[PDB]
This record gives sequence, structure tokens and C-alpha cells, in this order.
Amino acid sequence: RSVASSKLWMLEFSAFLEQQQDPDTYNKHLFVHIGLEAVDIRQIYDKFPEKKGGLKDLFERGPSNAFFLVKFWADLNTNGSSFYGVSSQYESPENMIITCSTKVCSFGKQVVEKVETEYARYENGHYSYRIHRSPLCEYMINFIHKLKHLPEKYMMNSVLENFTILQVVTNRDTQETLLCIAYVFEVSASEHGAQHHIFRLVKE
Amino acid sequence: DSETDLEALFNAVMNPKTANVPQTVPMRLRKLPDSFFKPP
Ligand SMILES: *C(=O)CCCCCCCCCCCCC
Repeated sequence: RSVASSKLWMLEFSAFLEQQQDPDTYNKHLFVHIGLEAVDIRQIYDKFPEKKGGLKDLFERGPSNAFFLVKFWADLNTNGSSFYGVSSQYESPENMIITCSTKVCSFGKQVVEKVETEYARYENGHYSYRIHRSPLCEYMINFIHKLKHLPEKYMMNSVLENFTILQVVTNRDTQETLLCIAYVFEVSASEHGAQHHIFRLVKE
Repeated sequence: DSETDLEALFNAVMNPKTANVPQTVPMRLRKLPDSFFKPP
């Protein structure tokens, strides 16, 4: 239970490209996937939207155990029949209606937001929430395309220095922050492909 | 005044002479754990 608050646990998260070779044949490439050291949140406030409802405001409202920072090393090594998708799975002891708000940011400024409402399914004593094969927004598709066309890996990392994603999962009725995940990216250079590290966000 | 739009983002790195984006502190120069910069 890494990315987990008292109320909600993210078991899985992935962004991928699926290509249909033929009617019966599919190839899937994972850009990033999940399937704890502390970071001072003040060191990252400039990288996310601020003011009301922003990262500082959300953190101050708490609970503090709902706040995480994920560092991804993305695997960008991949090639009409293309689908860019995102999937995630969550578990909770409580039967809630939850909203997942995902904000893509450049220089700490929101450029696009995707919002999904998710209902519970009873599963072996707990409740399960799944976002299955959500279409990745055009901005992100275009961003990946432009990234891949950069001549050098250092150039890709330079662009990514100012690119962040903020995911806020909320109980729709109460507006309680169930999970808040700040995402930071570099390009993977490893032979093992996509890698990650998860940190707890703390006040100081 | 500096731009935040997509083309400007990539232009700033492709053609640094014409870069017109906000200037920021690189993550590597910030107070962050070693594991932030070294993959597992
Ligand atoms: C569009 O509506 C925004 C949705 C963004 C979903 C987050 C998926 C994470 C993308 C990882 C790809 C790696 C890019 C360097």
C-alpha cells in the first residue's frame, strides 16, 4: 500500500499505446506504470497550480497522509490503428462516489484538465474503483509526438523539467481529498524500461 | 513576458537562442532526495 491514504489506495496506474496489427492481434507499450521517503512539498509548489483549490491549498486542508509525489522515468521507445490510453485501479473500505481530476501543467500553469466520476463495485470485503482505457487527451498525444521527435535525450529531459501532472481524487459529496498525486517525469535510459519512485509529501 | 504554450516549450530547447519561456530552478539543484534522480 504505497500510494494509499486512510480512505483510498491506488493499486495500479498506467499510460500506454495500443496498436492493432490485425483484427486478432494487439501490441501494447507502457509509457509508465505502477502495479516511502519524504519530500518537502514547498520544493514543488512552483511546479503546480496555486491559489484556491491549488496544491498548497489542498495540502493545508489535508489530510496530510493523502499526498504523494511520483517520479516517473518514462519509456518512450515505441512505434490509423492507434489508441493512447490511461488506466488506473483503486480500492477502499468505503462505498463512495469518487471524482478523479487530472491536471496537466506547464511551468506550474494548468493547460488541460480531465475529469472522471467513478462508482464502486463490491469486491471481497472492499470496494473497487476502476478507470479502464480512458482516452489520453490530444494535448498529451501531441506532447509525446513532439518529445519523441527531439534529436537528443537531454532535450527531452529539458522539456520535461517544466512539465507536471496533478491528480486529485475526491469524494464527490464531501469533497474530502482521498488521494492527491503530483507527477514528475524524466526519460528512461535503463534496459529495464519504465521506472518510478514514490515519495510522501510533507510540510517541511 | 514569457510564453507557456506547447510550441514555445519545445522551441526553447530546440532553438535556445530564441527561447522565450519562464526561467526556473532545475530539479537537480533543489533540496530533494538522491533517489529522486537515481532510478531503482
Ligand atoms: C488529458 O486529458 C490529460 C490526461 C493525462 C493523463 C496522465 C497520463 C500520464 C502520461 C504519461 C506519458 C509520459 C509523457 C512523458
